[PDB]
Amino acid sequence: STASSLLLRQYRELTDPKKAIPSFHIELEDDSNIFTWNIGVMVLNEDSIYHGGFFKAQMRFPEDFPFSPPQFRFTPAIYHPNVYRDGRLCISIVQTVESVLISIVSLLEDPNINSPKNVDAAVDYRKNPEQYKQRVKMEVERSKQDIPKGFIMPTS
Amino acid sequence: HHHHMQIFVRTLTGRTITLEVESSDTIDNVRARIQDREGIPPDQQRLIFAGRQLEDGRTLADYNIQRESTLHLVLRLRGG
Amino acid sequence: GEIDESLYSRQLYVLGKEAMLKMQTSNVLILGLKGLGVEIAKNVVLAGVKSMTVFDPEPVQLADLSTQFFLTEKDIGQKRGDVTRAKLAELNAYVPVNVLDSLDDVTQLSQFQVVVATDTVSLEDKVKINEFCHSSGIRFISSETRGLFGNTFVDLGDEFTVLDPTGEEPRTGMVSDIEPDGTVTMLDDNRHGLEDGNFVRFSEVEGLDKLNDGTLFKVEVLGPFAFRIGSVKEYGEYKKGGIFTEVKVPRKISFKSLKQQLSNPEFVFSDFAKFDRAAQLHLGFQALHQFAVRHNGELPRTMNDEDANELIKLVTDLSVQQPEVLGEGVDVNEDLIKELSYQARGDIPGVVAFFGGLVAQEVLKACSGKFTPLKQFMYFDSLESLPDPKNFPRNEKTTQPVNSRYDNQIAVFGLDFQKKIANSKVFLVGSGAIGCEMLKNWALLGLGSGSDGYIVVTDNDSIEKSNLNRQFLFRPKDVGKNKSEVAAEAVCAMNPDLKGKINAKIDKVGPETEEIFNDSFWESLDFVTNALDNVDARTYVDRRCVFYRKPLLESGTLGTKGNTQVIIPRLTESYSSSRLCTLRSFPNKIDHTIAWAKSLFQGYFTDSAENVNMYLTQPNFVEQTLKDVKGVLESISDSLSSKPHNFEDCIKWARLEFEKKFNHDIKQLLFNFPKDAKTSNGEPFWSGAKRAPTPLEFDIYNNDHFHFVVAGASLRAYNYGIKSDDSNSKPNVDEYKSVIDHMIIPEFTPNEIDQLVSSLPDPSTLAGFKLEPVDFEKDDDTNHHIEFITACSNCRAQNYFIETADRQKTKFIAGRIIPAIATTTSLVTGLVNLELYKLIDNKTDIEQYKNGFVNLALPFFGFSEPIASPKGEYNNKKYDKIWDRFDIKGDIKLSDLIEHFEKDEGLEITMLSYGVSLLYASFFPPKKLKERLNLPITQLVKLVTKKDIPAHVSTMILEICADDKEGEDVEVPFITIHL
Ligand SMILES: Nc1ncnc2c1ncn2[C@@H]1O[C@H](COP(=O)(O)O)[C@@H](O)[C@H]1O
Repeated sequence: STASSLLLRQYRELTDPKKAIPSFHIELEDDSNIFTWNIGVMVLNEDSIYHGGFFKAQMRFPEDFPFSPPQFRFTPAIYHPNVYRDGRLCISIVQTVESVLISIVSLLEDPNINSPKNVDAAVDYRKNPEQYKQRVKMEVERSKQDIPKGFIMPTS
Repeated sequence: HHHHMQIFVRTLTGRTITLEVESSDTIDNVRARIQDREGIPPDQQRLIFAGRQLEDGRTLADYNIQRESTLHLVLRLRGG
Repeated sequence: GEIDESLYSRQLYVLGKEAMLKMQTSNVLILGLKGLGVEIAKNVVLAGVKSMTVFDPEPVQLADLSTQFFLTEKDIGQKRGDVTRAKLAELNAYVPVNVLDSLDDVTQLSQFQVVVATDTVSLEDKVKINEFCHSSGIRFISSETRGLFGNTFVDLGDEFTVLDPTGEEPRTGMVSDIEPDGTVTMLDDNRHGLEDGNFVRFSEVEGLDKLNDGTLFKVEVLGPFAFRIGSVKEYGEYKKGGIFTEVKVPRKISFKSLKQQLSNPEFVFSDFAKFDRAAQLHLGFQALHQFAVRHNGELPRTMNDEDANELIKLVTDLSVQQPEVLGEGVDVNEDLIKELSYQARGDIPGVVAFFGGLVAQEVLKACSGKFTPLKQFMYFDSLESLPDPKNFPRNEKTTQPVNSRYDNQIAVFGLDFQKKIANSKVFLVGSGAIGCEMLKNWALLGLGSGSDGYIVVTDNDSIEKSNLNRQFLFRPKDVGKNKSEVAAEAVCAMNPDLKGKINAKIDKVGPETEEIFNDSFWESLDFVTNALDNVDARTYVDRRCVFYRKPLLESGTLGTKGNTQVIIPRLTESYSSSRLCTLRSFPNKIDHTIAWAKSLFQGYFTDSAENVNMYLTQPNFVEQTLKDVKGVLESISDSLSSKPHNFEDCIKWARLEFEKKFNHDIKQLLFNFPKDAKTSNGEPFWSGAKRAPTPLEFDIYNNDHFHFVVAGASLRAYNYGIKSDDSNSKPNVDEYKSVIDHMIIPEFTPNEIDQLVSSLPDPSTLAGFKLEPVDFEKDDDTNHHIEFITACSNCRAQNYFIETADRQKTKFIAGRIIPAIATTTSLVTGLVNLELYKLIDNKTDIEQYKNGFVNLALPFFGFSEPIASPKGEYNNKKYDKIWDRFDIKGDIKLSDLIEHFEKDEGLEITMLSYGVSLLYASFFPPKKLKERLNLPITQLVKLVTKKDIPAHVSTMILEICADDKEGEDVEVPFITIHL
């Protein structure tokens, strides 16, 4: 199908150790389902509050790709003004996985507070900044349990 | 310090455009350069480099964007 | 003034309630019951007019059976009208069908509202009748079909007002700026969708105070993102806000008589590539009647040159009489008139079905006035359907009659071509509304009736009594039987030649039945015709046709709109190569609240039950869920904490959820972001697409608040197995009120996981406790499903100041129902059969094929050339991206497969997949590589998917990514592994 063929070309471009973006660790669920990706989101920016974190997430592509937007969900859910309590994040609509994932890490440092989903995290981002930084720093440290064994991550 | 350099820019549809710029150019100046080449309104798209949203007030040298770097184009409003 | 919304469900969404009530008070008279007459009568009777009267005292001849499906060989000799009235009344029990015996006195037309004159009425009689109709306010509609040609005439009297021009939803949108000169600027990245000449009213414009009162303004489109309405300096100055809604103003159109139109016609073109042929066929159809007068009612002989040359003279003589038709300086186009004379006696089912649905829609506009009627004339021809004379020559010998029902079809294509149609092996997927019309046309064509052809039709659904309106092959006696089996016997009664040539199957087309529809089944077929309703099945049939390199005839309708698509192997692209989230949180249209309520309906009565049923039946569910966790644990905790005992406890739960979803959560949201909140840049938070909500105070007398509790309680009681003495058809307000008035509603106050996993009771505590999950059903009006979504959506609409919707409008948006009218279904089916003629000749010229798009509401008819399949290249080797593929013989090993591609193709296979399973990757670790490099393709799938390839599978489709001779990724075709 034109969906499985499109997903393959984008999965190889994001996992080939020549063209792989060092900000995301992508692996298939059970190494057999092309429509279910287990992606590890990392923020390599040193000045960011989310620095050093490894936030595990899951992408499920529908059968009608790319005519339907795929779902993105943080496992577990993270504290962010644009992430639901379910851990999911709205993906908008010709779009590639590289553009979507890069759009996600950009939201992590610059949340769209005008269109909030977690009203608690949104009010904490602007009104109680010291508490929001504390919830993120505690969220980044608890993420280190979701590292495999042997993985090294540079800044590059 | 004012050294010439060409950089790449990836669009939403994984297409790469090659631009010739200098470190003394503002992001708004470069963002306006990508506007006239691709057809995207200025409000709809922004620019991310290594996961850094480039502000319109700074320059290319302010983000340590050396030669043969790769920029990324992302929507302005994309939060849930 | 009642409308059966159970029978006319799909039709009501096209015509509306008001228009269907006028239709039920209109008597229609149809003159002449040939193929064109019975096709118009069928669609008009199915549409539900007050009464239907037919008049045709001519005896039934065998040649009349070319297009009339209600005639049999036993009816030969008797009157066409009498033998058809019996079978016409069976289509709709609400519409009585009578027969007018003799039309000697024209005063009998006074008891009718719409008079339809088919090809059996002479042009002299058409003018005599139209003069009586136009001078008496009676609507006159005429139509005639000559072979592959045809036309239609519409005269709706001297006074007709078009209240609704399109029947579409009025386009609306938000405004961002209104300049003093009138330049209405829209919000960011939104198209107004308006065109010049439109009219719009305004709402929520803060400053142009007199702009919101409802006064209409003419739209002058400046661009796709702005329009102009004139200087608004009188009204004030724009500040913020604004919502424009398009309003359709009435247009009183005036009609001319038939006599006036023959001299000065007003054309509506069916194909702008042939917009010059309109005036040509106008004189040709007039000359066909002059020829009939001069030849004692005889039509020009088939393929005869002496009569064809006489017709060219009559057309030339008429051009001098009516110089306005052609205009000055345009010749007669003798070649066109010659073709019209050659097919003057033809009766083509594809053309009859086309004009049958087209004229029927014009009858419906005549009774209801719902759409914009046809402006006095339209001509149409399908001369591209004629086969190549090099293969199937046309002359006076091949096109002569053979004393069969197909004599009028042989008169156009020849005896040798009709034999090939009967010898074709076709596959019809689906037996629905389109499938029923498809089998009818194939029965008239005799398709598959030859000793070498056949018809295979399959549909896994059964017949229901509500579908009898949209499926005309089925009768009340057949409800409960299979669709394809009954439709098979239905067409065998119309044409007994198909007896024993139709293979009716009841199997679903899909990956589940690839053993039944194996390689031998697909490869033996000539082409496949789609008659499906969902996109999931259409894409599968399309991907199957691409695999086996078979032509595909695709079609589909949506209300008065419809389209056709032709897919030719190696020439054109397939049907697959063609064609929110935030909105749930901040709604501005009723569609967004329904999507929010529909998702809430799932988590309340579908997901909560499946979590409890699994928490009780799976011991490791707690440890398994850890691979959303808080939301799942909370769902099982709330489903076992507030466990209801009687129906009175369910009413309390629904009332509490009302206060939570529409009162507390709104106050909590308004607490964080007040109505006066401002963003970082100083811009108002509640502006544009965002609407500041307001908390709801529950009112049991409010119809939406009351039904949210009734439906909420009835659905929760279904989960917990609770029954009640309340009537499932009529809830009582006073009983629900005494239950709520005695409740204590908690007030609003503004606001790890191992604690939650310990609060859940053990499954051994609730031994045998089972929750019944709710299966969403849109078509049942007693399960409280639509009652909940309608009430829940309107309550959230009351929060964000969105206009509420009724059950029928909510059922449409929630159920995603596709409207279907009987007129567009018949018309679209006709166009498919006209392309079928081009598939039989095996035409390869892409310009001969035509993709059609119809919109009977305007009415608009357009045809476009099919798009050629996109071509690609790798290593300077051109290929077809859609149809080309690699054919590998035998169950090759993975190592030898990469070797075959680097030597023969020069491609380094970097990845390889089988369906939705990734098998090989060049970047795999050396442990995964050596393990899979030595396995064949069949054993490779077994290792990855843990499942064996069944023995009935003979071929395998593999997607591959590879690099060219320069080490760069390049698009390559797919692989077929011939086992
Ligand atoms: N995958 C499928 N296999 C067989 N029949 C189908 C499939 N999908 C839809 N249909 C049939 O297509 C028809 C829909 O046409 P309509 O009644 O006009 O909507 C019904 O008879 C369905 O049972």
